[PDB]
Amino acid sequence: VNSFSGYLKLTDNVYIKNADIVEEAKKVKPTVVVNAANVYLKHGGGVAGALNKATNNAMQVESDDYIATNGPLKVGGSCVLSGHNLAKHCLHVVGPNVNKGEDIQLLKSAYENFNQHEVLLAPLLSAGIFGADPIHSLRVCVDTVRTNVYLAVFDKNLYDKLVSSFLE
Ligand SMILES: Cc1ccc2c(C(=O)O)c[nH]c2c1
Repeated sequence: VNSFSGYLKLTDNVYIKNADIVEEAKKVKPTVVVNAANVYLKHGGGVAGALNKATNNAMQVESDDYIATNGPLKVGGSCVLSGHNLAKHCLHVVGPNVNKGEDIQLLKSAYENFNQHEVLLAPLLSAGIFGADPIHSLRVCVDTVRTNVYLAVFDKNLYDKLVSSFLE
């Protein structure tokens, strides 16, 4: 049903909210929730861990089965799997891990995957353990994505910095 509420317009197609993406997916019933995935689809922490836990491990069983056919994803790549109870689809997207020397230029390729979907509920890619600057990631999102993306940012302090950087 894509019932997004309380999102701040940043640009004509990019919205942002200070919110837990798992609680957002349960209220919104989005067509697509984006996962911040790794190449092996092992959902052991962060957004990936949170989404998988909310599916009581359904997501992780489908993920393996996909890996069995494909082997690992490529950095900047993605796959469309079931959203289970959270969404119609989950778009598993791998951004570069700059801690491991993966190139920040691949963050554009990662966001390009969003353009295959009319409307997404998403985190910022390559943030957290992936080591990119979240404000940089928001700029790449705004520059690259032309479809409608509703970004959920868990941390109030980071949310306020993002909105300060974008609108002041
Ligand atoms: C959890 C869930 C399941 C299905 C859908 C859907 C659809 O089937 O069109 C749109 N949002 C959804 C959300």
